[PDB]
Amino acid sequence: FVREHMAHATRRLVHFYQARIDPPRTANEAKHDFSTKEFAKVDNYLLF
Amino acid sequence: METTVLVTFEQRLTTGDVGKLSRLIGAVIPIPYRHHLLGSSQVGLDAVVKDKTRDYSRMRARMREMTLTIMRRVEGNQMILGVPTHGQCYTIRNTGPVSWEKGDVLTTLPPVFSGEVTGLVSVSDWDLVLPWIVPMALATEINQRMMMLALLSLDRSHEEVRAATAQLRVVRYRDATLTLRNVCISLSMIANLSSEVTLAYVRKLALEDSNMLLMKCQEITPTEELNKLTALFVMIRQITDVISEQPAFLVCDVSPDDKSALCIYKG
Amino acid sequence: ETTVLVTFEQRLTTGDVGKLSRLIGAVIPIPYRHHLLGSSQVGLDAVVKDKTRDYSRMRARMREMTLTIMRRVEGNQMILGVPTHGQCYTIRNTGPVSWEKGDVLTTLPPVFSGEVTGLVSVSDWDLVLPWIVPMALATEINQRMMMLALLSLDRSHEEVRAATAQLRVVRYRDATLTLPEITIDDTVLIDMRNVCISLSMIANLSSEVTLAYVRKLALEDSNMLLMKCQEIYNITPTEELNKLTALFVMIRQITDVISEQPAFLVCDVSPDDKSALCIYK
Amino acid sequence: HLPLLTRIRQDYDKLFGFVAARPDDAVYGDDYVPRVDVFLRGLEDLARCLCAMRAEEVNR
Amino acid sequence: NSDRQGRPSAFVVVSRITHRHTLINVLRYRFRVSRFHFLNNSISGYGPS
Amino acid sequence: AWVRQATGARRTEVLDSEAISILTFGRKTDKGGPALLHGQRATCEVIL
Repeated sequence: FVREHMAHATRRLVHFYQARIDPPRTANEAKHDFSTKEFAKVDNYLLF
Repeated sequence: METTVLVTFEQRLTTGDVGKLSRLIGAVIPIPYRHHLLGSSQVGLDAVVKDKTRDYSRMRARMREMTLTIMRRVEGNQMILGVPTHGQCYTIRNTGPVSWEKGDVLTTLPPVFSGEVTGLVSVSDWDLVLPWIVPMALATEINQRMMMLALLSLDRSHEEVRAATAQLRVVRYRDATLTLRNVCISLSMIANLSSEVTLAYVRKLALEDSNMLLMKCQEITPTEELNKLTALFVMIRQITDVISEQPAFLVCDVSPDDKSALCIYKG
Repeated sequence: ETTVLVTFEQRLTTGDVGKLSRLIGAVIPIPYRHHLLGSSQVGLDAVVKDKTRDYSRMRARMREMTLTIMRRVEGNQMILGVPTHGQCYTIRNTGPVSWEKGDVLTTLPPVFSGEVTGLVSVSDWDLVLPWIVPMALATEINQRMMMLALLSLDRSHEEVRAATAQLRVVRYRDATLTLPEITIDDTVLIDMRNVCISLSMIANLSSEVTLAYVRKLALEDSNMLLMKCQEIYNITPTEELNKLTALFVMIRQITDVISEQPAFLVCDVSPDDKSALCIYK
Repeated sequence: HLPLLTRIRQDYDKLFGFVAARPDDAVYGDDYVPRVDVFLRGLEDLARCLCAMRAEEVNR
Repeated sequence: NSDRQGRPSAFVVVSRITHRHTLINVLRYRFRVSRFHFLNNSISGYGPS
Repeated sequence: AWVRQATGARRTEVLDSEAISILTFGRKTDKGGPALLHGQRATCEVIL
């Protein structure tokens, strides 16, 4: 969502890494770790 | 039909005294123990109301042992009694100071001589002093007033604490006003010892909290450690023996003039 | 249903049925409450031979049993009338306590001083009956299970065993029974919490008159209860009414923790002290 | 800071009584600043579930 | 919570359980939300109970 | 949290007050799941 009001992300970049927080990997980086057999099972909470 | 207890009049009941017993046809009778023959000296509660050092709760510990029984008919030299079958309806007679109302749970209590000292058809020191079949919520109330007067009984020397007692024996219920020791030792052993012994047990249990309630519970020699908890729990047993008033009736409907009420018998 | 005809279903003996013929009026629990049951269910023994086998799980189990009264023992038919709430029933003694006429009886799982053959270990199955104790021995034997579970909280590994043996020989009326080598189990632990919470709230509600009552009494009186308990103002009575009442909510609950179900209330006791007329399931 | 630590530790105990029913440490750690940054959001997620507070209160 | 009794909640509960404290233990499952508030007014009001 | 998310999402429906009861009386915790075209099914496990 956030546009961040882009001024210079050359310097704005590690200003995020100053805080040591990461956002949760949000439904595709959490989808790649499912494999072919793993995806079709009931374990996949991302079937929706 | 039902159970029968005959009472042999050891004292001569005059026909006018029979005229008062033939008015108490519905009334309850405290019997000391279930047996088919009993004396008139056995029947009634006067053998409980009698000691220089006898306390309200100790009488209540005796009356809790006494079997409740119901008057059936007075035939001259005999009184016929019925030990009430649990669950049946019984016309008991409102000889307490409280008017009964339709649906109320009735509890037996020893009669208190505080402003309402009463006797009966007495001859040769035996009357038939009759227990107050009182509503259950007032029965717990009367108990609590007696203990709080006794907890404040040691501090008579303050008039303000005496003025706290002066409000305290005023007991007021529907259409009725009436005036009203180891048990209070038993109250104080629980009050002091639970203040001290729980602190080493709250801080150990408060880590794991399934109902999520130990969290604000913290906001609230092993031989001598157990000796506290033994004489903690046994005093809790002693007070609960004289708190749980073992409810005795359930008035379904009340006969007019409030003399009687059909009461389905419970407990 | 009330009358419960019972299949024996095992290979009983003449010496079996002679014992129950004199035991007519004993207390047998049944789980299913049919008119026709078998002796696999009839009887209490079939659950006291479990593998964990502590008092914590046997006591909480058999409060789902339904008690019956032994009747009409001839041959292979057991009439078990399910008692109704509030009629007078006589009960033959199953455990050596004299029951002391006028008091409430309860249900004790099993003697658990060893494994008693309740009738005879027929085909490696005996029919063991509950103890029916007069609620003082019931509350005390349930007290000490939590006494010695509170003990094992703050002891290392031996002052438990040096103080359980202090407290396990329960010298009651006619009986010196034994605590069953107290196993710390979670049914105690969920309720040992609420006891420790109930002890906490009484400390909150103790409004400095209920507190200082013994400590003011020792200055004036010299009583046996007063001296053994030495080692062991405000004009707001209406608020003291509500605090004492809320204190009475707790002590009617924390007693109810270690107390049991009220059951057979003694009408009369025989001079034999074996058959006891009792009311009030 | 002992006073601040004592008052967070009291209140860190007290909120989870409410949360489990639904009606960190070294206050000096470098890592403590993202510990606050998560735990501000840990409270923002709990203030979101209980969205109902004075202006001067926000000024104090 | 606030109003000296709460909003006194009533229940018709059926259960196979006969015994007393094993029945209030299945209420000790249900009523923690009220039970944790029961502990709250024990310290939210001193003198009033 | 991670294991029961990795498989077997269901932790408890009962208290610890009733967790001993499922050890005492074997209670039928999992229902008939609605996905039932074959019928009754079994399994067990021995590590080799």
